[PDB]
Parts: sequence; structure tokens; C-alpha cells
Amino acid sequence: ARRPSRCYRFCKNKPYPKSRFCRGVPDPKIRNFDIGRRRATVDEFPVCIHVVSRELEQIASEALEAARIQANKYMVKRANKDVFHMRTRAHPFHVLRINKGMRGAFGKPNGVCARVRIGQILLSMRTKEAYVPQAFEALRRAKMKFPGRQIIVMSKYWGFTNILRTEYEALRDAGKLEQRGTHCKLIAPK
RNA sequence: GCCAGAACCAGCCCUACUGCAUUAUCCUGUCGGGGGUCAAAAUCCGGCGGGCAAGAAGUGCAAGAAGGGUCUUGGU
RNA sequence: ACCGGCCCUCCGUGGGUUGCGUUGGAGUGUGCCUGUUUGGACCCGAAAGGUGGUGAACUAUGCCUGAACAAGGUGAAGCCCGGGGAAACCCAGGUGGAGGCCUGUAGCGAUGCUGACGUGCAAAUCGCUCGUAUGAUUUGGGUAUCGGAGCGAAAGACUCAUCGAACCACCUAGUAGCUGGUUCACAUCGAAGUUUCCCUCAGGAUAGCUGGUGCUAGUAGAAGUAUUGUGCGGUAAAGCAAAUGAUUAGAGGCAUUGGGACCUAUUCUCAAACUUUAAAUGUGCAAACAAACCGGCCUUAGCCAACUGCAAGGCCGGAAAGAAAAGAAUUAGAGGCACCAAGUGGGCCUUCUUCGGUAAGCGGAGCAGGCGAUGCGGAAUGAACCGCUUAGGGAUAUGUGGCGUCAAAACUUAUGGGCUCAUUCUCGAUACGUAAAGGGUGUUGGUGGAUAUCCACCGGCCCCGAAAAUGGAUGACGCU
RNA sequence: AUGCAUCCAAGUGGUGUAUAUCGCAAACUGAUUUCUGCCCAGUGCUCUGUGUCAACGUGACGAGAUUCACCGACGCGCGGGUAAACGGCGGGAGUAACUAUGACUCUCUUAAGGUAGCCAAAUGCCUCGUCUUCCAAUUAGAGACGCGCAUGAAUGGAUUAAUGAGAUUCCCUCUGUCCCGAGUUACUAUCUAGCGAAACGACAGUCAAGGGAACGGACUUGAAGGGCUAAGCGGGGAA
RNA sequence: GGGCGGCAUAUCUGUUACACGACAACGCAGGUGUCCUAAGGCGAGCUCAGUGGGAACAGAAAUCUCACGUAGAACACAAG
RNA sequence: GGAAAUAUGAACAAAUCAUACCAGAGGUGUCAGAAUAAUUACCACAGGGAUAACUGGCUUGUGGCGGCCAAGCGUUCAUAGCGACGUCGCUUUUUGAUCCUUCGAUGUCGGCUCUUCCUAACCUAGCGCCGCAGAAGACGCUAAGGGUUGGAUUGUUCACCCACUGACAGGGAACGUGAGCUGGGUUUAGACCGUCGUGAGACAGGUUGGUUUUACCCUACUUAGCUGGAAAUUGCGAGAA
RNA sequence: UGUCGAACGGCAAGUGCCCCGAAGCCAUCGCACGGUGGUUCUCGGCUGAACGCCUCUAAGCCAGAAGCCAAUCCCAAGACCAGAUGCCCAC
RNA sequence: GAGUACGACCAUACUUGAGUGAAAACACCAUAUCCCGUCCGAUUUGUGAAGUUAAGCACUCACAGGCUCAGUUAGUACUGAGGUCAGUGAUGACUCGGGAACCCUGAGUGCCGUACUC
Ligand SMILES: NC[C@@H]1O[C@H](O[C@H]2[C@@H](O)[C@H](O[C@@H]3[C@@H](O)[C@H](N)C[C@H](N)[C@H]3O[C@H]3O[C@H](CO)[C@@H](O)[C@H](O)[C@H]3N)O[C@@H]2CO)[C@H](N)[C@@H](O)[C@@H]1O
Ligand SMILES: NC[C@@H]1O[C@H](O[C@H]2[C@@H](O)[C@H](O[C@@H]3[C@@H](O)[C@H](N)C[C@H](N)[C@H]3O[C@H]3O[C@H](CO)[C@@H](O)[C@H](O)[C@H]3N)O[C@@H]2CO)[C@H](N)[C@@H](O)[C@@H]1O
Ligand SMILES: NC[C@@H]1O[C@H](O[C@H]2[C@@H](O)[C@H](O[C@@H]3[C@@H](O)[C@H](N)C[C@H](N)[C@H]3O[C@H]3O[C@H](CO)[C@@H](O)[C@H](O)[C@H]3N)O[C@@H]2CO)[C@H](N)[C@@H](O)[C@@H]1O
Ligand SMILES: [Mg+2]
Ligand SMILES: [Mg+2]
Ligand SMILES: [Mg+2]
Ligand SMILES: [Mg+2]
Repeated sequence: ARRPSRCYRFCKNKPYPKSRFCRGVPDPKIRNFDIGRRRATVDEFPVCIHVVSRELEQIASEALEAARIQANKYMVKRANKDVFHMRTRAHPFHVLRINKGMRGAFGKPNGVCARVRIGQILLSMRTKEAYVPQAFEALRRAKMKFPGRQIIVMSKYWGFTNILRTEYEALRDAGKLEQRGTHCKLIAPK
């Protein structure tokens, strides 16, 4: 039985990653950071729905999996597996310790958490404009696996790109837009 | 050389009596366009004609040489 | 420059030093306080160590000579008679009185009640029960063995209520960095829990803070502050599209390969021990009176090929907003020395930064301020919070906090606006200061959509979530 | 005995020794019965005598002191003996015609690898071992089995009749131990006459909550409280 | 708490450490008691790590050659 | 005796020998530098709450008890009853951590006795709801008024079975309660065993034997007496349910 | 059993012992007795809107737990009773 | 308007790829008897002067990479002082001050000194 998340919710220490100094750190519980059609293109899924953190806290890697194993569930239950793409924009890079205030008290690594901030995006699921209301409900359920307070906002940008939903058309049709991968870059003069 | 009361000096502490500037996104006058009403006055917006809203403003600064205290000091 | 020591040398009108040296003496005797030191050493206090004597009337053991041990049971050897047998020998009835034998008095012990008593009858006793009671038995008198020794059927037991080293006197008022105590008043000043070293960590010495004495030409060689000029920095932030360390993912480069390697541009996400860049807060120096500034002169075995240049120490003369104007400083700003010596060297709390920890009224740091050591006015109460800091008193006015009663003040103020209803720890209510996720067609505002009605969101108060051991707490009553 | 152990400051000193190996002195174990296994490497003792070990003695250099050289015994070195001296007495891996099991084999290591026995024993961590018995039910008891944390042979092993104020368990009788208490007696307490202390004692003495050196008799806010007595009693006074 | 354990008992680089300096903990990450007649001193010449194109035996790796190569090498050692 | 020859052994002089002055080396790792093994359960002294073992405090990892989300379980189905992955918490009957209070002493376990409290309700009173036909029962609500046993083994809290019952709920009060008891157990001195130690001895290993002292004081509580006082003693201070 | 010489009467043995024993005390070891009203929680409802219908709730009502509060029961005026009374005194 | 030698700052000067280059000078270039040094006349040393601007050098040109400089990001991040501020808290705003960084965008792409020379 692991120690509860009540013990590690607050950013009380400096960031303590895996380096050439701390070398017994376990494998974090989240391994897949993208669910859905990650092979897909930019103009496949226009809309973007975020899960933004309203707290300065540490989310454990055990909660990043629990929020992602369950957001995948309600999507394939109430849609297909080929309409969404939920990127998890938090990575467990800070390593927690356990003393398993006494002589020789500096702990050993047992778990890894994500030091998240105010306004830092936690989840991001780009979907189609048809199947939007199934995505507000998959992300309402996924933030229950999260500590702290989160909001589910509607992003004004076209998917995972840095270009607006107002100003995406006549920018691929003006030809000025470099679509590489899952993101875009406005071509400028060199 | 005790206890009270008033009086009057001086000192000090209170509170009455107020001027200089400032108004304008404002005052007033009528023709509009707007309103509502039984009809129409108003709220509201706009033309150019006048302006001082005059213990008029709760806006800036105030220097206006007293009636009351003084078992809140000293004196005769 | 000279004196002494030690040297170097190019041998000097030369270098380097060292002394508790010299450069027109400051000693010395005494009185008195202070401090260090040693003596009983401010007072009282160990466990101990040593010397020499007294004890075997308690009790441990040996020896000499005396004394003591009811009444029962069991019944050993030997002895007598009978019987069986060929013999070897067996079998029976008595007799007898053996034993570290048995029951049980006295005596000698002391098992259980964990009885009584437990400021007793008693510094070990009383009661009943129990062990033994012809033996390694009990006991008198006499004798013999003792203090690092005696004696011990051995328990470190006993040696005159004293024993894992007796008792007496002494050395000895042993020594204590440890505990306790330390006797009049007022006045003037007033700390430290930190540094370094220590067989040091409950102690010291040392520097600091502190007092006393002063000395020296009362603004001087001043400053926990600014301003202007000129230096130093790598923390916060930023970045990973820049090196290093991590770390997701898609895009194809096509021949660069094997059952994403590889390459090129991007990307999601990070770094106390990473960094291109880089703050705020800090930190160094300068800002005209022994000083720099301006034009010659003297000197030097300094430098340079040389001096007319350079470097150095003087000399002579000059100028000097005594530092302008540009926001262009301010000062309850006498500067500089020295002697002597206390107490302290357990700290603790807090805003902020921070480390270990799940956490802690936890442990450890940084800058400052506090308590310690300090009340007073407030937070009902509280070392540390808020206000304020303190001679003995008045008057006025405040601060923090208050104005329904307790309790001074709105004798429950306004001729201000909203919000709130809560039915067994009972809505709520003075910061520090000790319930959450989540939910509500309770009410009250907002935002964005739609056809007077719906829909998604967000806020305020209120309710649910919300369960402990004396009766109970916004401080009490109460207040709507 | 020209001794052994030993007193002893000392001597022609003292004890066992008034003795004389059927004795005296020093140890161990603990009646009988039955046995007492292996280990002499370690550490002790002990025995037979050429490395090294002091003083003395010897010789030499030198003016001599000082040096140097040689000789130099016990004792350790070297070799034996000794366990009823102190003590000690192993680890892996495979193997039988069903499985298991392992007579069997292999390997490593030792001074020797624990023999006869005994056992969850007063010695067993796991452990309230497992099996059987005893009870309606037993972490207890007895008998077993031993994979013995860590049993084991005069550091004595095993066993035993008789004996024990020894430790344990069951059964019978028995009962106020209990269900569940009652009632009587003597002596107290209690009341009087006479007599008359001690322990103790800052001051004192009602509580709830709050705070506080984080369990208040005193402080804060509440709740009680007329004074003074006699017998009790054991919650507080961190008595 | 003391004991065992350890060394935080003399000492070095990074970090903690809060952009001067100074700053604690049985705080974090590692070192130290040695080593060298050259691994010291100096002068000259040279360029390293690595990758790419090539050359009998000869391959991913032997050695020759060329190019690129701000140090990605090296400087006895821990680190800077 | 100087610019220049090292100096002393103090009545002198020579030669030996020692010494001195200068610069190193041989070493103190506890590194500003004494030359150091245990044991004590036979124990002592001065102290320390500067510091441990018992309670109290803080914390709550750990131990107990929940809610929120809903992948799943339930033939069907998220929630009758459950509910992973997460997550937010309550609790102080566990334990750890700490070291605040006590070392010129707070008697350190469990029984026995007795009273009270709390609710997170086992039985009893009303209920709602079920994958509730009845009968038994799951879950929940208001409620702590009342009740909650007899035993075998164990020193036990605990555990474990036997049996009765409507039911044999869980806790608090200095782990309630030793001038209330008991003393089984921990927790001395004796002795035995095993393992350890060369030994003296050691042992959160087993075994056996091992003084439980004081109330007459203040309060509290239980009963038992006496006796004033409305300005709660006085003012004469005048209030009639 | 001892002892007043024996009988009689007794006495001693901390009440010698044995049997029966009044009275008193006492046993779940016997016997008798142990009662009413409301309030309102959960809850189920009634009217009834907000919200032209619906709805236990928002106003308002109903029924209602071994809880709670009274009645009964026990102490009782320091709860200071001009509650009532008997008899004396004093105004 | 340029060269060469010594240079100061040390990319606005570097890197890559093209283009152009009067004179003179630098430079490739020729060579090995001496001086000298190599496995090698490659480098290096000496001695030269037939050849060529092919290359170095110089200059010019890239919606070049870089570098440099403003601007933007942005009064944003962060931070000094304050509160009986708000919030269960995490933290946030306010008040008095200071005030970034990358991305991005624009610009231009060496400059000054001595001696000798065309
Ligand atoms: N010298 C006298 C002898 O006594 C003899 O008398 C003896 C016999 O009669 C008889 O002897 C008996 C006998 O009965 C029988 N057969 C044999 C038995 N052993 C004997 O028994 C004898 O000896 C035994 C010992 O064993 C004893 O115990 C006992 O005293 C005695 N009776 O007992 C007598 C001994 O006491 C004869 N008369 C005879 O031979 C002769 O006279
Ligand atoms: N010790 C070495 C010599 O022995 C000698 O004495 C020796 C003998 O003379 C003497 O032995 C004699 C014995 O022989 C003769 N029969 C009579 C005498 N009683 C013994 O003496 C004995 O008695 C007493 C015990 O009380 C012991 O102390 C002693 O040792 C013992 N040996 O015992 C000694 C043995 O060593 C001398 N005393 C003297 O020279 C020296 O001591
Ligand atoms: N003489 C010795 C010989 O070896 C044998 O000795 C054997 C055992 O005694 C001994 O083994 C041990 C022993 O060391 C230890 N001390 C006791 C243990 N119980 C024995 O265990 C032996 O006995 C038990 C029970 O009988 C068996 O179940 C077991 O299998 C066996 N190993 O080692 C040997 C292994 O079997 C015989 N006992 C003996 O009869 C034979 O003669
Ligand atoms: Mg007998
Ligand atoms: Mg002993
Ligand atoms: Mg103060
Ligand atoms: Mg006996």
C-alpha cells in the first residue's frame, strides 16, 4: 500500500530529478502520453479542449495514468477511438522520497510526481466539431482523478497549433502555412 | 496658618465669526429625433443662441487680532 | 643614525634584518580599591584513599570440660523350639531391640497464610499451620582463629542493630568543571548565549557585546541613509526552437540500415549539483584643507640610447564656484587613541528565504526584529502577536481595539446601501490562531446563447458533506 | 622428608605433621544400576634437552672513560605426552520400474566432524510445533514424533525404588472459594472518666471550559457557595 | 537518550547558500594520508576527441591518405 | 680578537667526550599533539527532566472509519448490494516520530470491583429501501433510554473453541481505578539450563523461589446534628402573585 | 472429662460437645408491588405556490421513536413561604 | 582610390557559395651548389624570377546560417517595503517603488593607428 497523496500535494522542495546523483528512481506509472489518433493530421480535428490547473500543486504519476485510462474509456464508449487525440501536457520529472525526523533521515526514491503551476495545461484533447459534447464529459470525469482544482476551457486555437480558429482558413488556402506533423508554422521570409 | 463663594489680572487650553481661487461631462434658450401617454410633460441624443446653478457647490487653500475653561497654572 | 646578535655583498658614503635596544632619563617607597594566582580560600556537601589502634558478650568455625533429648510405631542381626529334605539347604512360630528409620512433646528451626501488626509489644515481633526431634543433634562456661584479614556443608553469608572490605581516632575544613545558599538603600550606565582553540560538548582560555578610568588640538580621520560617477555578481525569472543532462510525439530524407535505428527541421515537457541572457535586493571605490591642480629648481649608485622624458622624496611660486548650475544631499554629525576589568559563551519566538521530515508546539540554517531582561494599553485568557516602549503627578489629545448589557463610549447613531434564516456541541461573529473534495429546483447577482419561456456557465451568503468519550462555551447573556 | 602444599617482616621461625603413599596436599563429578564415544591442531600443563636471552667472566683498540669481540642459564623456538586439563565435535549436489522417499554415489572441508542415548525436556527461535490422549470446551497435562535457532556423555549422558515445607497436572472425598449472600460471638471502632502523642504543615482548600511549563485551589469567562459540627470514606490534594 | 553502526574528529571540489563575502544539519554528490628523474624546467615542431571519402590480404574495428573538426580530447588523481 | 679566527665545561692548559647556537629529520590521523582492556543483576556518589523507559501534549506516516469519480461485479443493468484505478478526508482505543512537563520520585501490566461518559447501533422503539413473495436477511435513518452473560486453556490485552441468549456492539475517563485489593506477570539479591565470552559475566532466551507501608488533615461524596439571616448580619433603604 | 464426699443443685473446658429451639434479623432460598400525559426527530402525508401544470414546504397543517419534557415517585423555603393555624406575650 | 609590413579593439571582422580584381606589392611559382632540416626540398632552410591571377589576399553579391544593434514581447515574469488585506488553505490581488528574458521584427555586415609605397 503506497503512501497517500495528502503527503506530497505541496511544492515544498526544490526540483529533484533523475540525474547522475539520484539513481534508484522507479519507472513512472504514465508511459503513454497520447491517446487516440496520434498518427492523424492537423486539419483532421479542428477544435481544442484543455484542462487547466487552478492550483500550484504536485500531481502524482499515478494520477496521470488514472485520468488517462479513464478519459480513453468514455471516448471509446460514447464515440469511436478515431475522433479524439488527448495529449497529456504534464510530465513526472520531480522525484519524491520516503524514509522507510531522526538520525539519517534523507529518504530514498519511491514515486515520481508532476510539479504543475497556475494556468499550466494538464490535458488537451483535439476533436471534431461534431463530437465536442462527448469531450467536455470525458474531461469532466478525468479531472476527478486529479488533486486540486481544474477547469475545462475551450481553446481559441486550431487544435494543437498556434493559429486561431478565426484565422486558420485563408492561411492554408493562401498557402503561407507550413503543416509539419501535428503543428503548423507560418512561413516568413528568411 | 481653616472652609467656601464670587470678582479681576496674566498664562495656557477650548469652541463661535471666513476669505481667495475653481466650475463647462455644467446651466438656460428654442428647432430637430426620440420616447412614452387618454392625449404630453419627462428620461435620452443632436444643431448654435446665450450664460453666474452664485449658506451656489459637501472642491482646492484658508492668515477671519472673541464667548467658555482653568479644584486644567500663578497672582491680588 | 647609533649599540648588541646574525648574516649578504659587487667590499662601499652598500644592502637584509633582529632585541623585552638608544635617540636630554622616570624611577622608587608607601597608602587604597580592583583583577589573576596560591593557601581551609565565599559557605555547606560526596562515593573514596591512607596511617595507627579496638573488637569473636552478636555471630562464623575448631578445641577443652560439663549438661540436655515425654509417649508411640516399625521391627535388622544373633538366639530358642517346631516342620520339609538323600544331601545342599529351605519353611514356619517366638525371642531380640538395630536405624544420620517413622508419628509425636520439650528443645532447635521457620513452610504457608504473601494472616495480624506495619508512627508495632517488637529497628523483624504475634498467631495458627509447618521442618526436625538418637543425631553430620541441641546447649553452658572456658579457650583459639580477624580487617585486604578471619571463618564459612558456600548464601559474597557472618565478624557486637555496621560487611562486595568492621569499628574508633587521625591525615581531614580530603577534593568537587556538580547541586544548594550568599545579609543595607538610592543613583548613573547596562549585556550574552556567538567566533577560535582545548581528552573539549554541564568547563575554561580567546575575540565580541559591557562598565570604569581616562587621554587628545570641540565638528577633526564621522555615518547600519541617499544622490551622481565607476566597478563586482549569476539568485529569482527566462530557455530547451542555443551547449550539456533529461524527455514525449508526429513530419520524411531513401538508400544510411537492421529484427527505430540513422539524418534534417520542428514539437510536448523539465533541471539544487545545466545554461546563451539576466533582475529586484545587495556590494566595492571616488566625490578639494597632511589632499589633488598649475609652472620653474635641488637630489637619486631608480628607468630609458640619451634627457629636456619617466619614477621617487623634498623645495619655490601660483590658483583655490572650499566646491557652480543641472531635483544636486542630510545629520539630537566632537574626530582620533589607550588602560583596567565584569557577566555571558544552554538560548528561544516571529515576517520573509530555506534544508532534512508524511508530519510535528520537529530538527537545522540566512537577513532583520523581538522575548530573555519589561512592564503598560489592546486581541476575554496567552513570554514572543497589535499598539506603545516605562522618574513622581495633573489637564488635553490620540494610538491598537472598540461603542446592546456585563463595561467607559452610537441613553441599541444616520435623515446610508445591499446580503443572510441555520430544528438537540444548538447559523454567524475581533487578524496571528490550529476542515476538504464534492453536492443543492434555498436565495441573491453575473456572463454567453437561443425561441414572456427555456439552455450552458460563473460569483456572494446559507444548507448538505460534518461522528467521540465530566456539563460547556463567538468571553457570558443574548442578537435575526 | 635433602619432600609436597603452605604461613611468614625476620630467626636454629610456623601448619597439614603426635604424620609417613590403606598417608598428607590440590582439583573435579555427585547414591546405586547402566554406560562414559571421537578430538593433542588452539590454549594450558608436562617431559627429553641448540637458535635466541641478562648479569658475571674473558680478550683486544685506545692516554683513558667510552667502545668492540667472545663465553653466557632457566625461558620461549624445536621435538614428544596429556581431554574424568580448558574446551570442541562440517557444507553442498544427484540416485530405486507409479510418486514420494533416499539404502547408494559424487564433491568440498576439519584437530575431530556428535557415538550410546535423550527431547518442544527447567534446554525449541519459529511455537499456542504436528499426532494421539484427557474435557462439553484445555496456549495447560501425559504419551509420541524429531527438520534438535542452540540436547548429548564425570563441562557427566540415560535411568531410577525410597525420601522432599521442591515445580506441575488430573481424579475422589470435601467444603461460603464461588453462585449469593445472611446471621451470631469475643475484641475494637463508637460514648464517657483518667491520660495523651505523631506523621504532616509555604499559604490555603467548590467546580466547567479556555489559555498556560502543552492535567489549575489561586489567572480569563461562566456555574455554585449561610455559618458551624459528628461518624464515615478512600475520587482529588500530579497526599 | 546511551549502546552497536558510523565520522559529520585534520582536510579537498560541486551543491545546500538565498547573483560581494560569510552561513548549519550522522544534509546531497564524490575525494584525501598517495603519485612522478619526469608525470619537474624550457625551447622548437605539431593538433586533439570524433566523423566522412578512399587504399592487397584487411571485416564495425590493424595501418596509409585526404577533408571537416571551438576542444566535443588531454592535462597521475575527486570535482570545478 | 679587530673589517677578519663559532662558543662553553666558570683555578688554569692540551687531547678525548658532552653541550650550546643554526637548518632539517624520527610523531603525535583524538591530526593546536595524555602513555591506556573489560565487567558489575552486589553495586555506590554528585547530579540531570540539558536526557531515555510509564501517563499527558503535538503530529498521524502507520493503524482504525468514510466520502467523491465510475472501469467493472450483479443473466439484463455502473450504484439493490458492491466497487478497482485515482482522489478528498475524518479518527486518536494502535504504533512510529519527537523531547514540552516531571529523575530532592506522579507507584510502570492484566484481572477483580464500581460509577459515569461517547456513538462509528449488536439487542430492544419507530422507520425508509432491496436483485424485499413469505420466512430469514443486506443497506440506511432518528435515536446511547435500557440491556450487552456462564465457561475450558493462557499472567495475559488479544486469540480460540463449548454453551446459553432478544443480543452477547466498539471505545473513553493519567493505556479510569495498587494509602481499593490481588501479585499471576514484568522489575533486584539465590539457583538451573541453552547459546555467547579466555574470564568476571551477558541474554527485548526458557525455568524456579522471591517484605505491596501511612489518613486522625483540606476538599469531594455518604449519612447525622445545631443555627442565624431579604441592605442576605447593618439603614431607621418602606416593593404583599 | 475434671471437680464440690455421693445423690440434689451445679460448676470448669475463653459458649465442652450433640439434638430440637422462640423472638429478632434475613434469602430471588420465601413473599408483595412496580402507573400517566404531551412535545417533535426520522418519516409518511394534507392543502399549496414559486414555475398558468407538478410538487410533504416555501407560508401553513396532520399523524408520530424505547429519545426529550412533565405527571406519579424521592429530597425539599439559602426558593428565605404577608401559606394557613393553636396558645401566650408585645403593640 | 588602394597594397605591404607592425598593429589596437577582437565575428558589424565569422562560416558557406558565387562574382570581380587598374597599377604596384603581396602571393602561388622555379630550384637544390652551399647554410639548414626532413620517411619525403611536402612543410622547412637556402638560391632564384620563366609563368599565372587558377588559388590565397582584397572587394562585391545571397527573403543565406551566424554576429551586432535597436524594437516588440512587456510595465508581462520576478522582486524591495506595507497591511488586525482576501482566501479552510494553496496562493492571489492591492499599495509605495525597481523592472527582465528567449521567440519575433527591423536595421547593417568591421573600425581606428604608425611607417613605406602605387
Ligand atoms: N543330638 C540329639 C539329636 O536330636 C534330634 O532331634 C532333632 C530332630 O528330632 C529334629 O530335627 C529336625 C527334623 O524334624 C527334620 N527331619 C530335619 C530338620 N532339619 C530338623 O530341624 C532341626 O534343624 C532345623 C534347621 O534346619 C532347626 O530350625 C530346628 O531347630 C530343628 N528342628 O529336631 C531336633 C533338633 O532340635 C534327634 N532326637 C536325634 O537326631 C538326636 O537325639
Ligand atoms: N628446605 C630445605 C632444607 O630442609 C631441611 O628440613 C628438611 C627436613 O629436615 C625436614 O623434615 C623433617 C623430618 O625429617 C623429621 N621427621 C621431623 C620434622 N618434623 C620434619 O619436618 C616436617 O614437619 C613440618 C610440619 O610441621 C613441615 O613444615 C616440614 O616441611 C616437614 N618437612 O623438612 C625439610 C624437607 O625439606 C631444613 N629445614 C633446612 O636445611 C632447609 O629448610
Ligand atoms: N554409529 C553411528 C552410525 O551412524 C548413524 O548416525 C546417524 C544419525 O545418528 C545422525 O544423524 C542425526 C544426529 O547427528 C543428531 N544428533 C540427532 C538426529 N536425530 C540424527 O538424525 C537422524 O535420526 C533421526 C531420528 O532417528 C532420523 O529421522 C533422521 O533421518 C536421521 N538424520 O548421523 C547419521 C545420519 O543418519 C546411526 N545413528 C547409527 O546407528 C550408526 O551406527
Ligand atoms: Mg520424624
Ligand atoms: Mg552472587
Ligand atoms: Mg513589549
Ligand atoms: Mg530435608
